[PDB]
Amino acid sequence: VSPPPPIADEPLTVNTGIYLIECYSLDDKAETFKVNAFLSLSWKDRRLAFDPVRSGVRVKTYEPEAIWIPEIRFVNVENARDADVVDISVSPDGTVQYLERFSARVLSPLDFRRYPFDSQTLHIYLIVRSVDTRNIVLAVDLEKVGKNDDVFLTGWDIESFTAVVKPANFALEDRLESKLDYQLRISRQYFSYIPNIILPMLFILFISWTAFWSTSYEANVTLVVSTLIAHIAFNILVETNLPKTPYMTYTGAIIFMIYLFYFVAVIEVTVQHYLKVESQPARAASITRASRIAFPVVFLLANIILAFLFF
Amino acid sequence: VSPPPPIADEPLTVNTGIYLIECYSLDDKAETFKVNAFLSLSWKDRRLAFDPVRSGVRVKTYEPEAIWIPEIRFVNVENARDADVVDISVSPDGTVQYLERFSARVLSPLDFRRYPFDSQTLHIYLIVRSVDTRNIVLAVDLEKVGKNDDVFLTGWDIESFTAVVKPANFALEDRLESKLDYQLRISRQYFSYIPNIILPMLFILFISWTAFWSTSYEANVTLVVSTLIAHIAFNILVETNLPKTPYMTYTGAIIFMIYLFYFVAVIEVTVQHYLKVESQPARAASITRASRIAFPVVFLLANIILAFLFF
Amino acid sequence: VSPPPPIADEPLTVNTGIYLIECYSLDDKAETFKVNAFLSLSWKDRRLAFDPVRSGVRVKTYEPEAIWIPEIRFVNVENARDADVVDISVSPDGTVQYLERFSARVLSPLDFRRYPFDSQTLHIYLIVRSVDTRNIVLAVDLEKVGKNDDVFLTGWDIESFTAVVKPANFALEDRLESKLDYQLRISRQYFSYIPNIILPMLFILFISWTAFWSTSYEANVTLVVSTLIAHIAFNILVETNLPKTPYMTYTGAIIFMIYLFYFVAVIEVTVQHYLKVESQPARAASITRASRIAFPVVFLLANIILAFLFF
Amino acid sequence: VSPPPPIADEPLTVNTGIYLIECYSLDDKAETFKVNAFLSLSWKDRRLAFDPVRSGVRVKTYEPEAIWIPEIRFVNVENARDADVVDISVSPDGTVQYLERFSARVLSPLDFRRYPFDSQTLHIYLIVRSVDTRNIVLAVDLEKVGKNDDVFLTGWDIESFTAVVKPANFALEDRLESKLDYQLRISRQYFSYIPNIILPMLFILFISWTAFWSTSYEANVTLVVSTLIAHIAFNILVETNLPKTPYMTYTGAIIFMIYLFYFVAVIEVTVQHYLKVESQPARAASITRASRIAFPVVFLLANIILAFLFF
Amino acid sequence: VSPPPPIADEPLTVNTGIYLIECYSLDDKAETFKVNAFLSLSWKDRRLAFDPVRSGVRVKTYEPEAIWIPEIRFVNVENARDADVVDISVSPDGTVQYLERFSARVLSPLDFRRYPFDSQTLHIYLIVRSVDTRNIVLAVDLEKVGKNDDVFLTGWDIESFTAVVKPANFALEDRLESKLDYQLRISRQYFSYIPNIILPMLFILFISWTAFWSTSYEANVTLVVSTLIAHIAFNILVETNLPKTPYMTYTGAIIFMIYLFYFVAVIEVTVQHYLKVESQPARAASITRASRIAFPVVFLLANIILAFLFF
Ligand SMILES: [Cl-]
Ligand SMILES: [Cl-]
Ligand SMILES: [Cl-]
Ligand SMILES: [Cl-]
Ligand SMILES: [Cl-]
Ligand SMILES: [Cl-]
Ligand SMILES: [Cl-]
Ligand code: NA
Ligand code: NA
Ligand code: NA
Ligand code: NA
Ligand code: NA
Ligand code: NA
Repeated sequence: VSPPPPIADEPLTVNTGIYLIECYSLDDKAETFKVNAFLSLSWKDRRLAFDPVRSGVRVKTYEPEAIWIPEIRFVNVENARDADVVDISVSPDGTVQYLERFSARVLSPLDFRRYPFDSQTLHIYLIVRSVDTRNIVLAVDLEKVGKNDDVFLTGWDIESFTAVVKPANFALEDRLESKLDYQLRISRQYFSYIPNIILPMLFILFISWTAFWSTSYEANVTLVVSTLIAHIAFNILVETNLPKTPYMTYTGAIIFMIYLFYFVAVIEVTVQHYLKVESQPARAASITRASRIAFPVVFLLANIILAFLFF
Repeated sequence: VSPPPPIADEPLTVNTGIYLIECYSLDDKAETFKVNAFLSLSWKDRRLAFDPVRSGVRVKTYEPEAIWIPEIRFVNVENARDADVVDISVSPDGTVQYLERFSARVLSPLDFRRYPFDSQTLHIYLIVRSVDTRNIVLAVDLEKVGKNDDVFLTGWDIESFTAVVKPANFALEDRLESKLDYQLRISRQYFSYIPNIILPMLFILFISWTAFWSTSYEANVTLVVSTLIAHIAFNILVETNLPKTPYMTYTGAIIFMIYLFYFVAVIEVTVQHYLKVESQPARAASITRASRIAFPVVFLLANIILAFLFF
Repeated sequence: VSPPPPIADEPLTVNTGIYLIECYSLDDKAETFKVNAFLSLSWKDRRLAFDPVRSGVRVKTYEPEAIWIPEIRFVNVENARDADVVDISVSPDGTVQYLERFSARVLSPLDFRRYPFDSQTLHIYLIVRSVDTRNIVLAVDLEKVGKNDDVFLTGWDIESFTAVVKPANFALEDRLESKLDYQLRISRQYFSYIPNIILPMLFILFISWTAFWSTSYEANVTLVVSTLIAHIAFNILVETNLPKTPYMTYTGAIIFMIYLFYFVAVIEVTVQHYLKVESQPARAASITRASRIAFPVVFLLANIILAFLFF
Repeated sequence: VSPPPPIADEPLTVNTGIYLIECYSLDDKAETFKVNAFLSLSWKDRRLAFDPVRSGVRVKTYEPEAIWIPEIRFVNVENARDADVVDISVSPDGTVQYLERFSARVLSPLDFRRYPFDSQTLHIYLIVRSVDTRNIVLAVDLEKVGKNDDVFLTGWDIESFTAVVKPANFALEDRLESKLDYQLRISRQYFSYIPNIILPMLFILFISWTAFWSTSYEANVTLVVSTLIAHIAFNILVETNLPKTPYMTYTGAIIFMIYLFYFVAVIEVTVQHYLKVESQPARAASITRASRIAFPVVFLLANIILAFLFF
Repeated sequence: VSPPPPIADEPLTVNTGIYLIECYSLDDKAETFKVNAFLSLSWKDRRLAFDPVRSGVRVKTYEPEAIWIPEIRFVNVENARDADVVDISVSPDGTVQYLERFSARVLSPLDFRRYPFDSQTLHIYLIVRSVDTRNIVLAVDLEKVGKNDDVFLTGWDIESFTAVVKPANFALEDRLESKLDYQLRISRQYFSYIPNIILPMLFILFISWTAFWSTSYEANVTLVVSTLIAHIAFNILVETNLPKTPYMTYTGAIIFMIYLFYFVAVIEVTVQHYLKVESQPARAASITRASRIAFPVVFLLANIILAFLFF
């Protein structure tokens, strides 16, 4: 088999469409997601023209091996897609209607800067390489682009699934390549992070601040050190759900900042004890009373600054 | 091969059945379950009809490649099913009896609102796409729907395996699609959650309340802070067995509420110490004595409210 | 190809045998084990009979596709077995000797009631479905049932590998099915549980009982609470190696009971301190002295009761 | 195709060789290792003999399907090897030279008695089953046994890769079987265990012994209990890297013994406090001073005894 | 098919090129990385030469089976590459242009000495084995070596992708082997290690040094022991992201050194308490005041020494 011949000198247009059936396993650490979808392809092959009068049938059904099929691949996939041909329908003029159902693990970079209040644009890049006899170009059939109503991505809200209609045509290894960008817009369901991570982290921090209403050094050391250890546990828990980033994430910034609050609280607790042993409790009382206001105030202002810089 | 031709204009009815052999790996985080079952298919192909008295044979056995077989797929599967054809039998009138044994990983959303006292309806969606020559519709042969007595799903009780007899017929990408809903009703075996999570979580909370019978601030801080850390460990353990939900689960609600009880207990312990240092122990005694009743009473009432809102 | 015709009306007997080469990956949580074995099949096919004199051969070798072979399947497997045909030999009377080497992941329920001092009976269910032409029945060739001397299952002792000679013949989807039960009896190597879990768990519990020889409330709170946290860690460790069961396991029962001992120890420590503060130490001394005997005695008797109920 | 006929009655000798290209993933828990190697096979087939003078060709190249090839398998593999034929060459006398590149996951038991200062002998068992026409025997071509210079097994030192030249010939299921033992000798790189596990474990134990220079019961309880919890963490960490063994490992023996030292240290701390409360500090001082010498001395002697019993 | 015959006695030159499409999953523990790339091959086959005038074409497109193709393999891969042929083109003089898209898991040793401020040279080794008929040698077509601009390796910066132009020609089992070294230079994005591991580890260590401004032994024991436990948690966390090395890593050296600082801090805290109990506090004050300077000074100098030895 060889590609369809050009009537003039034009490239062969392969109309494409992706219909999402299932979306699952969005792995934040791996920056991957699994997809199960329909891939529709359409091109004119005049060598397959037929008379419905002679053949009896109005539409011809072919096996993939019997006819020429464009070598369509995905750019951003771990391994080649697991594909099963559903139908190959050829109409009298030679217009081929190809339909396959596929499953693939897609590589798509994620921006964690606003985590867990982040939104992402997942990409599925469709590609075709031009052959010697003729250049192959990709197009989007908007009528064949969509998603099933039941498509759910655990821990995410699906906003839209659209395609950039204009392909990216470029030279690669002395041949033309036609690339299409299918975009799946999603927003993270931040809900569960509030009762599971955010609020427990705030509770332990506020518990450490009870040391500002205590003169007992040994109880203060227990309050600040124990809650710090619990904060380390939450820091470790958060970083297990995330990849290592060359930038600070919103959660990472708050988590890091809270360490400074624990560190200054230890200094205050140390300074307070030192002065009381030195028979200067009036002075220790001034520092402790100021800390009761300073710690929640500086914490509120620093969080307003952080929220502003990130959102 | 081509589909059987219609006698009038009727769609081709493909009778279906699923017989469960094995049910395993219900993954709560992934919202998947693995299945090993028999898939039975039945349709009329008049081009295959034969005389019973002339032929001598009452049934004719065909290889899948020798005859036309409807392209039956599962909607909610990770990858295409691993299938092996068991038998193909044709009766004199041309009624085809198809049987295959398959294995598949099924995507089925789970409602965790009542966890670990939750019940689920797992779905297996059967689908057929119509051809240009004729429309293909699915039907349920109730005699061929069932499950093996030995079918066990670890940590779950299997209630029923039924099929919604009426298919969901709809247009998808300019062709008819016939969808059947096979439902596997299950209820969670909550047993183990009681001695492993619920009771140990209650024991540590009740241990924190012993601080209401102690005047020792240093020991009280140790009691409330250490038990809170153990509660954080149980919160982390519970969330590792569950996916992130855009709603509160029953267990999640209790776990979150218990943090408030630890927080108020720290306030009480702080207030008690502060008053004793201020030479007001008669007062600290009134707050401590009230706390001995208030804490278990508010805990009981809040749990009755939560159980009512969730069940 | 079609099944061998009956001389009278008798069912076709397929003699079976399983020879274990490798046993590995017994997953307690998944209730699975992997197997690598020889599967031997034997049946009479008169159509393949030959005379040794005119043929010059005492035996005839065939390719699987050249002759009829019974569709033998495993009931309790995750996916269909990975099989490679080793040999197909035909004797003059048409007696076929089939041999394949296979690998499979087997689903077999485990009884954890006596864990880690439990014994299991793993099952490998062989099955054949009858055809319209004739009924196919399975039999056991005891001479072809066995295991390699080097067969080792990590963390387990292999007792026996036998087959229930009488098949379970029953109707499934209007066709008769012949099922054989191959049983692999194993006993858990409990050894490592003693120095790694049992003894460390007993040491921390006995350490909490040193509080009965101390009047220091602050030190007592530290002793009981810290060891309880270590007991929670062991409870979590044990439950990670086990699936969730709708019954109590022997280890689970001891682990749960130990929480009650920690809870009563906290009450004793609280009662002791309360009385001392109330200027009643003579009385606290009576409760503490009684606890020194009561705690180890009640622990010994409760363990005798538990061991009796479980073994 | 059929096997080469014997000139007299001799068995067919299949000369073998394994050349290791890659060694990776030595899984201690699973007792497996992955291998990527060349498998070389050589045997005489007189039916393939040719004249080198008239043919003008010294060697003939065949495709696997064109000639008879012995069914060579591995005994100790999870699944059948993933093999690709590299070359088949036939000399004028009919000597066939077969070469394939394969990858396999090998099951090989490990002796953990001396862990992490252990050495292992990994096995790769080559096997051939005799055919009815003739007996097949295996041999080692030492000229075709070896390993690539770059072969590295992470966390291990590769000593040698040799083959036991004499095959193990035995009857299995009424046929002869010829088995070869390829041995890969390795020694564990214990280096990292010293700064990561051994020394931190010794530091915390020596920190618990500072309680022998303290009269403060509350601080002593904190010293011994906190370090014991850290020892439990190291015990858990060590057991996660190891399978469960029906014997004591060297590390396991030390870890278990250290618990006894923590237990006796708690007794000493309890006895010391009890005597001081009883107004007997002169006596408590004698026990504490003796403990300062006894604890490190008994620890040193017990470790010498353990090292002697294990090495 | 047979290899192209030599015009004189020259070896067959196979020009190669690798164009990286995707780089993902750099596993530090496994010392592997996954790659998705184009593999280009070019060689002269005179038997395929044609006249452009006579044929009416300037290029000839073949199927892989129709012509001779060199058996090109990767040395350092887990399993054989997953490859799909994209195009095969023949010029009039018999110059073959082969293009395939492949995916492979590559084994490449990593030097962790400078972790997490390390740089690596990942290798992809291309190999060809000579045939009895002729010697095959590999070459690099620099015009066909490169990478896509979007190629990202999570947690790493990609510096360059170059090839060592001269192959490593050597004998392996009496046949010439031609090996090419494709090098992917990467540098670790150390950023996240600073707020997640380095700084929290420094904060807890500096918190342990507050004990040098405290005379309270019980609070000092709590300060040093609790922070040491948190340091053990960070040591465990770091070692889970790394394989076991027969050398010290930069992070491993700092982590190990910090244990010595905790150990000496416990000695100081013990010595201080012992002297105060012995009625020698003036002396304890001299040791404590010296420790306030000695600990941060020795820590700074030891870190300068370590940074110098490692970088
Ligand atoms: Cl693809
Ligand atoms: Cl399917
Ligand atoms: Cl099977
Ligand atoms: Cl094999
Ligand atoms: Cl390869
Ligand atoms: Cl050489
Ligand atoms: Cl050569
Ligand atoms: Na084609
Ligand atoms: Na068909
Ligand atoms: Na304390
Ligand atoms: Na057959
Ligand atoms: Na062959
Ligand atoms: Na070829």
